[PDB]
Amino acid sequence: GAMIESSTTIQVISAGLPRTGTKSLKNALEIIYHKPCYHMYEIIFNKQSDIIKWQNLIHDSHMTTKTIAIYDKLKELLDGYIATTDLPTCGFYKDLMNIYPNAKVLLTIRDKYDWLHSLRKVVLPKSNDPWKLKIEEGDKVLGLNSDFYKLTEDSLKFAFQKDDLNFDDDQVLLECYDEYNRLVQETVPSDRLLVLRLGDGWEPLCKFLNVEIPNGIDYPCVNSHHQMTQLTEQLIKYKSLDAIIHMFPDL
Ligand SMILES: Nc1ncnc2c1ncn2[C@@H]1O[C@H](COP(=O)(O)O)[C@@H](OP(=O)(O)O)[C@H]1O
Ligand SMILES: CC(C)NC[C@@H]1CCc2cc(CO)c([N+](=O)[O-])cc2N1
Repeated sequence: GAMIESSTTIQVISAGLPRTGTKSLKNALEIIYHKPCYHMYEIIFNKQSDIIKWQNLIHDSHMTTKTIAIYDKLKELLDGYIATTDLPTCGFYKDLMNIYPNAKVLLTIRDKYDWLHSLRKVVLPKSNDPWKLKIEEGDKVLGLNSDFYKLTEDSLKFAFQKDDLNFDDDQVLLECYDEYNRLVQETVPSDRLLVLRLGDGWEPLCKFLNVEIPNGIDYPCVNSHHQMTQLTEQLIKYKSLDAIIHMFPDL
């Protein structure tokens, strides 16, 4: 159809948790809107200076006048982006809805056991898993320290609305997953919500957003734990991102 001039502001709020296809969705939204989408990748590879701001925001966000100060920081962080996905943003979906009243909301979901397994390989390995040491070695190469891991934990706790959380307990996480997804579908008006199951592809997304399907471009399939294992190993081998970045065309 016709080309229209789209506003550069948050148009889509994705409430889906990490390891539910948020990076493919990030890529898909950038393909559609030709402007950046927020993601943890954005923080890691472009705005590491944002880490302390999100930490500060989450610190303050257990609390009107205080709220507008929070909302204004949210707005600042997201300036120039057309959508949000993944931690740390997904836990703020209700506030993002107030701040951007004309934004639509997405929920990415998948089989809960697949989600947990993926989360253990990439985001939250058990502390006694030898792989955790490899993840940490690789993360140092990227310039990520304990503050980054703190942001991940605090933003997970914030999304799950838990004051603390036994990260090593699979049953706890599985139940938090189910409750989170459930709560989203109860909070957001069905008029304003689309639930995307992994594998659903362009069609239901583009219909929701009133856009044509990108011509000839397949719906992204990136950020598998196998690919992330390969990246970790390469990072440890070459000791830099820029030495290997050409081998991971997604980034
Ligand atoms: N188009 C697609 N179809 C099926 N699975 C997809 C997909 N895009 C991403 N995924 C899966 O979504 C997960 C990544 O999610 P996220 O980007 O939120 O971290 C990965 O799961 P696995 O680790 O099980 O392979 C990846 O395989
Ligand atoms: C060793 C190296 C490969 N680590 C980099 C990866 C990149 C993907 C990723 C994604 C998330 C959430 O999307 C989190 N997270 O919020 O913890 C951590 C990481 N870490």
